[PDB]
Amino acid sequence: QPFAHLTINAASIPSGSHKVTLSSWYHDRGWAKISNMTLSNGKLRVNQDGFYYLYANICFRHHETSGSVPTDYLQLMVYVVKTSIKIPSSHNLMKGGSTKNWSGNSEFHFYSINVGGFFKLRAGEEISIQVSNPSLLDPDQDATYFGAFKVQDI
Amino acid sequence: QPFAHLTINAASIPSGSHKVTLSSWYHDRGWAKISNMTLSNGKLRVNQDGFYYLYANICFRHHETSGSVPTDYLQLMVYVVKTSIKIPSSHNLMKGGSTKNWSGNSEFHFYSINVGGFFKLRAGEEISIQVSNPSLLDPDQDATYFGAFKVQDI
Amino acid sequence: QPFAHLTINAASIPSGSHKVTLSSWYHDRGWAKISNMTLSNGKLRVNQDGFYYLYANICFRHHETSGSVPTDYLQLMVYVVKTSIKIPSSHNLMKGGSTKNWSGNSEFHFYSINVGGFFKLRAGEEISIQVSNPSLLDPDQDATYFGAFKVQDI
Amino acid sequence: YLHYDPETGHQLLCDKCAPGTYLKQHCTVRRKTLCVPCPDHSYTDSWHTSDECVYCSPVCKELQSVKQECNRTHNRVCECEEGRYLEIEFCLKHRSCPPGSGVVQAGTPERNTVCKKCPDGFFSGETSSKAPCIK
Amino acid sequence: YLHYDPETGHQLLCDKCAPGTYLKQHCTVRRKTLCVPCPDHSYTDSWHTSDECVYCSPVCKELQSVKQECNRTHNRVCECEEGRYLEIEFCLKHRSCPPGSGVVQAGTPERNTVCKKCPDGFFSGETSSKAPCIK
Ligand SMILES: [Cl-]
Ligand SMILES: [Cl-]
Ligand SMILES: [Cl-]
Ligand SMILES: [Cl-]
Ligand SMILES: [Cl-]
Ligand SMILES: [Cl-]
Repeated sequence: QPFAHLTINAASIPSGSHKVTLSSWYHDRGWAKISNMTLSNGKLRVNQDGFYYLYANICFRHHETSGSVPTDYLQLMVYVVKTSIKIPSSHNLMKGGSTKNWSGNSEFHFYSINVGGFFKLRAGEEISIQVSNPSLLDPDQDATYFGAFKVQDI
Repeated sequence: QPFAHLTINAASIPSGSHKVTLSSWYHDRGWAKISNMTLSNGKLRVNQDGFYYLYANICFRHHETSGSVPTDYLQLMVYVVKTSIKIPSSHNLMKGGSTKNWSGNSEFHFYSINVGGFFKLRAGEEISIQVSNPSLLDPDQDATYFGAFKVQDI
Repeated sequence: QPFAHLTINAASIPSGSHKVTLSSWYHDRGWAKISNMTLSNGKLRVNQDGFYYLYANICFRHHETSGSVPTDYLQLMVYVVKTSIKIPSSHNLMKGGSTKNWSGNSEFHFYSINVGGFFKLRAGEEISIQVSNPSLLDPDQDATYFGAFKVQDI
Repeated sequence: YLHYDPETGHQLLCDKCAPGTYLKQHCTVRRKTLCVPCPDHSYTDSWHTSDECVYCSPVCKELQSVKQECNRTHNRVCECEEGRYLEIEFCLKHRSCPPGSGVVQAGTPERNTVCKKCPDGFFSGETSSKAPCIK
Repeated sequence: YLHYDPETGHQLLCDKCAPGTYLKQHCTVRRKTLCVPCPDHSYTDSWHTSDECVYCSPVCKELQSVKQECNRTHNRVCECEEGRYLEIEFCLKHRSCPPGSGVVQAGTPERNTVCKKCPDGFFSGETSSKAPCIK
């Protein structure tokens, strides 16, 4: 059956603050793997109908530079998006995260988000990950990844 | 095989602080769906024996009103409860969350919890979600949901 | 098919701060269960090849004693480790958690981590959980557990 | 002495399992319902049909004591210290009425203290969770 | 009046479903494409082939209003209060230019205010998100 476990591609990670689509993942190294699904710049395309279980783990991290601001109210969020094929439409399957105050009092900061769901997918539909503050992403394969594996037929 | 993905029903959400059973979910709209399981006021009833994987995503959010208290120590918790059928008994399958200080310094606050498990269920047993501070729940279908899908027979 | 749901064994929980391997779990009481897998001092050994879904829920908790320090910057982390058999090697499959300031201002503190993944396992490979500040672990079966269940063949 | 009924060759009634035991084998035309004492760290507190005992849980929290230990007939019973009550996950202290308010109902280890403003002629003006309104 | 094409006994073209409806049954050699109005709390905003309508979402946030309610032809449209814009999950206030800076571009409910230093001869020296540089 079809599956996928895509780990973040460090080399390609935007340096912004607002929402962005993570458009670069590994699919054939370390734990990264893909079967009967296709990947193209962050978009995981479904080839075979079925009920899939979808999951995503995202880790944020940062180091406060000497002489940091008294406060830094961040929104660390993840969104798992599905793009329909039979009709142009993008919608959030799942979303998670939290607000954080990563001021300068604490030198280091870490935080990870985990979302998981059971959804009905069709061939042609694409799955993509969206996050805020992508510049704070942890590049490790055990830290930032998302996957999917078919469980039942439709 | 049997499955379920139940999204929070905004219309019906208690306005309290202590633990409460979320007794209203959607089962036939958006991502909400149910097969070979029955739902009744927040209680997901099992119809077919088997080992099910259970999951739940809960999102809390709040806005601090002009002139807010200096501190607001909250307990944001989720409990996935099972009620036995062959003997009257309710017990926690899983539990998650954290303490939070949602004072007035930060205008907005967000936080989500995710729990997942693999459990042996029998026909007649009911699953229900319990949470603290239900008034702070995010009503979005991609935010507050819980589901289940059979994986193996007994 | 093979599965496992191992709950923390309260009796045996190290009292340290740095990373440690949780070497004691229940496998035949409450929700704890195991099938076609073997357990030995925290190491879940795989007996049958296949693609397994792995998950882990960890809860930390603490009470501030009268007259507590002004700050206590903790690292609450979980690591799901795999140990290869055909070659001596240990590597992180997944990792999660966050930094926390559990000072004395708030009397009580709680926080839970959840990680989930889809991995290819071979007979002989062992899975183990590693965490920081194990002395802060919540001993409840609905709080601190990790499991695995086979989904597909290789 | 309580009865339910399974079936295979012919439906029939038979005894439920008493507290302290679990059902291991249904009653046959030849044998009575087989009931076996609950294994360690489990219990049953009523006449039932379950083939498995209920696990003793949860563990007692930080500021809690074991009122009643786990038995084959009853679950573990945990109670919070004096001056505290169980709120979600923690034993929090009972509310403290601000200046101008006096407690009217004490605080049970399962419920918080109820405060209320004093009637005319009273002026407590004290931050105490253990004192009513004074004349 | 737009056309696609399925096949069973012989491939053929047929009409797509109009907005406000979803495809329930493909066009047969005998029948035209069967299209049924979207159920409550759903919509469609173009000619399509999907056999299911798009769910109206998300719910409006705390400091948002419903500009356009949900219709069978269009999705719900939420807008933030005056002086705010949607940033990820919350309607944050527009940036406030520090002493020596004056806003140059206003703040749309979907975009934050753009600030910029004043040219020679200007000294704003004000913490305002609603005032330019003064001469
Ligand atoms: Cl790769
Ligand atoms: Cl990619
Ligand atoms: Cl519904
Ligand atoms: Cl319901
Ligand atoms: Cl055991
Ligand atoms: Cl062990």
